[PDB]
Amino acid sequence: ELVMTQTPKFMSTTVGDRVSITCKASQNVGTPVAWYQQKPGQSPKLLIYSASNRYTGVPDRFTGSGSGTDFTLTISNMQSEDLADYFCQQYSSYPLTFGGGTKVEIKRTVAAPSVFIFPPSDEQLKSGTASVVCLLNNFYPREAKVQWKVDNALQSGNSQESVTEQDSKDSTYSLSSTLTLSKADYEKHKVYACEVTHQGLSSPVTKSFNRGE
Amino acid sequence: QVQLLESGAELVKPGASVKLSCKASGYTFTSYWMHWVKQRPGRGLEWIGMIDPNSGGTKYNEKFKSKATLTVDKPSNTAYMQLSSLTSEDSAVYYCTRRDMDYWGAGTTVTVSSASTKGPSVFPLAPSSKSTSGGTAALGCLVKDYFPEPVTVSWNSGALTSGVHTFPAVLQSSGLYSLSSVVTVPSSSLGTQTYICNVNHKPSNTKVDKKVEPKS
Repeated sequence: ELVMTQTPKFMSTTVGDRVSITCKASQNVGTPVAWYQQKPGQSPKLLIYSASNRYTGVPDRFTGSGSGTDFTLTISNMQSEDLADYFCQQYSSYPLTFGGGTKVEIKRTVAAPSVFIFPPSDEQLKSGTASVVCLLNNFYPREAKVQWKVDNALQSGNSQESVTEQDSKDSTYSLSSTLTLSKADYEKHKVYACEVTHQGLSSPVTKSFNRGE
Repeated sequence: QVQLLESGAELVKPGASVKLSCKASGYTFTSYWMHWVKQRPGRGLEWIGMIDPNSGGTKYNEKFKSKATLTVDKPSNTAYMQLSSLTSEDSAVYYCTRRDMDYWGAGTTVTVSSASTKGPSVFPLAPSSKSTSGGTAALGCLVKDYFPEPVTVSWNSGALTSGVHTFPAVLQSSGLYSLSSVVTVPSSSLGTQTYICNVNHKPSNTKVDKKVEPKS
């Protein structure tokens, strides 16, 4: 169907560096090639068309090129807000085809996380369940370890976590971990702690509470 | 402003059929063709087909020739796409975009499952001395035990966006989802500003507004 092989699948660049993505046509597309930028949670956005034309508003940092079968998208002074997934597209013949996509991630300076912990709400407790939330805000690199400790005993099998996409402004990440117990088990302990380990910390950071108010 | 607004059932049973819609505004609906694109989270984009809101002419992708059926409604300036014999592989996000793909809608999420929907419970993550940092305080809402995704979360009706982190939902062993939405605000105005998370889960008709207050 005239496939567009797009490389690389992933890229890690620093602000100001030059990035280039390539799409090689399976057949041959004169110049009907476009590029879209898809920021986290957003829908694709037209960046380039006709292989080298830039849609309105699109900054000069983005330049397209190539003809026949090989096409490239180049982003010069890489900015933070340029982090996203990029897709090339062939619209010379039907069916319209899209390249596989390239995820452009930003490399930045090390930033330790700020750690917060939230005891379960009274509304939840009255419902028979207790969830404790540990927040790791704005850190870099994304790798981080969270360990739940109740009365100084390491927990296992009772927590879930998710990490945000990279932030388009400060290129950091944030993480949320939830320790869920039954209101019964939660009442058999007094010290709930969240122990955090990360590259920006010289040793484990612990945030905890007892059960006041 | 040119605007494409998609909408439709986000939870549908396997083997069933669902009709998605795209309401266009800000331009002559009948003067531009409409495309429908498919996207599976973290995966690539696929062109489903297109239609001429003027004639009714349709051009489909051989792949979805038998899965989708596009149509339009001139009076309401809206295009529709119906998917039949749904299977787990039809679960994805669907977009509608103008002929020149210069304008795209926000997209509609479809989850093909025989499991029944479940609305979330919304609990406050109250600001306190344990959620304080450099003069700032983190607070938020815990949205737990809902099916299927997605659940939209806004703060103060969209007036509060800075410092907001609405985390990807996690899957609990029970098969239900949970997610947290947090925000960092000034510690000095905790006594004068009001923070409310607005949670919406369409499949369960859930619409909640939970005011988050300091732990006292």
